[PDB]
Amino acid sequence: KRQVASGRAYIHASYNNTIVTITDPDGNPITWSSGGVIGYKGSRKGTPYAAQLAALDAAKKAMAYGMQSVDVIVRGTGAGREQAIRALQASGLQVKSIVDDTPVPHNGCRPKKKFRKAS
Amino acid sequence: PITKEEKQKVIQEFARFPGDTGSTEVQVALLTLRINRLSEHLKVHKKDHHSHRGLLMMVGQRRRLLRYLQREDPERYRALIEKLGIRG
Amino acid sequence: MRRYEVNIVLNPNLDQSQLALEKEIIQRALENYGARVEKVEELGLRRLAYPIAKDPQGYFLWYQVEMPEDRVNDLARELRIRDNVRRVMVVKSQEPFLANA
Amino acid sequence: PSRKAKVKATLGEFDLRDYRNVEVLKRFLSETGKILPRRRTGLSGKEQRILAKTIKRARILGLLPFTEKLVRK
RNA sequence: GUGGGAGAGGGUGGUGGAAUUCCCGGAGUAGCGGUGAAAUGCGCAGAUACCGGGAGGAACGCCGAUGGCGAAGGCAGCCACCUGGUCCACCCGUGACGCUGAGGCGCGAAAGCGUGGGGAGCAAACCGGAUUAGAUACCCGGGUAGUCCACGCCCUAAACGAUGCGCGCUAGGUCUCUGGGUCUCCUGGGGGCCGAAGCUAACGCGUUAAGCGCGCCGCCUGGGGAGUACGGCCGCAAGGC
Ligand SMILES: C[C@H]1O[C@H](O[C@H]2[C@H](O)[C@@H](O)[C@@H](O)[C@H](O)[C@@H]2O)[C@@H](N)C[C@@H]1NC(=N)C(=O)O
Repeated sequence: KRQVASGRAYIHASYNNTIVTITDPDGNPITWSSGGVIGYKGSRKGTPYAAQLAALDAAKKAMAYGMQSVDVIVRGTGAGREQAIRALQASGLQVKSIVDDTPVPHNGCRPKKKFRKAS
Repeated sequence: PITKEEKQKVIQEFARFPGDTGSTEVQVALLTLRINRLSEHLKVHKKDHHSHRGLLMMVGQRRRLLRYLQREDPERYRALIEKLGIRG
Repeated sequence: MRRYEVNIVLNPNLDQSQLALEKEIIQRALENYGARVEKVEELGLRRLAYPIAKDPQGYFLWYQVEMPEDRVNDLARELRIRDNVRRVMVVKSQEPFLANA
Repeated sequence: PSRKAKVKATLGEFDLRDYRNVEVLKRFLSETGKILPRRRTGLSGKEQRILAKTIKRARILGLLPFTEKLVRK
């Protein structure tokens, strides 16, 4: 009920759940999906499948808004990010371009224990 | 910083003679020079401990040659100090 | 005194006037601190690797002054006061170190 | 292997300290803002170290990036 | 002394970009988050994911090394000013002016103490979640001191090369940082590995000596009891010697 055609799809990977968000050609999200949006309740939400679904789902809702073209954005590394991309590739929307913008501190906040013990 | 001129002057000033760029008195002068500047630089940056070591060292090096100056020739010592205003 | 290089970057939407207005203040404030120019280069507009102050372009002003070092840290303050002057950077002029030659 | 070519070899003489030759330094950057490692630059211990600062200087003067999104993946 | 050089050596002022949290606006749902599973928590006063804006603290990717500097503790965004140590070349000046160094004086990581300031992230204690025979832990969510700044104090440590300083002598091979040369190689200083002689209880050491020697200081003389007791000195206290 808006008609967008070309737009951006964000892919947000993790070691606890993968989540997609589709936005208008300027960041304003149209539709959004995760693994939790689908069935899966916990650990499961991780998996590339959980991810895959999560992708197609959002590719689906997006279509209804006429979505056709999409530029891929991906933040993070985790359980089946790729599947999501491949999911969106064959989901139906045409894949303009895949691109990673995962956030990387040029050394700012002290990560928490759980992630320290490196250097 | 200390500038060649600022420096050479001090030299020429004390140099026991033409061309002398090493006579104890020369040495002593120049030191004292640096020393003072350093000291100055330490009247602030009081937390620049490191430099002060250098200082400390200079102060030492200086007081060595001097003690040698006397031993060898008392006069040139009195004469020098007085001319540098050392001690205190 | 030591030889330097005053790099100034200011708003890229300044009409002919405004521009030369700032340019003056510079040319002026410089004198105040002993800033004796030896030459300059005007590259003007150049797309930035990144947006600076929202604007994705910048006008470039490069001076190779010669002034009292004990006042270099100030010369900038003053320049930095200009709301159009979005970038200031003075560098000690160092002979060029070649490579692949 | 890193045997594509050394940015240096496929380049002319250039002052490593000229924090403005954006058409050159540009070469020393990865497909990201990142600074190519000696293995690539081709430079030397002293060089790479200078070319180091310069690419930092220019970065500030909005000439060179600090990072460029990755394209593909 | 003259002339070259390299560096995260120190101090002050300044300043850039990434990211986190928070705030605002936009757009947008039903979950997000987290784990080995989970739950505590956050969300329809609408969180998450996303774009834009703003604030604030801390730190400062890539370069970054197997690297450099410093007496040690220790030091890395960029810039400038103030400053220490240092090497190389020339062999120019002084003329043995040298080495060590009881006590002293100074510096001295982390934590910790005083007053003030600051407080993004992290997080003793503490608060809940789970695990388990229990778990005053390990895992998960929060959370105070503190961690950041100033002045002052504390001064200890696997403060380790666990190897005091200084000088001479005794095969080399190779990698590296850095300076000088007539620069496919000679020459100087530094960092590594292998290794002659020699040393070593052995491991190992080996011109970066744990080798052959000289000088000078520090320290050891069975384990536990003890770094305790007593005393003295220091300290706001914790405590330290
Ligand atoms: C379920 C188990 O969970 C814990 O043991 C886990 C083990 O069973 C496996 O799931 C994996 O090795 C995990 O990494 C282990 O932590 C440990 N708490 C013992 C538990 N055993 C039982 N719950 C049970 O036997 O029943």
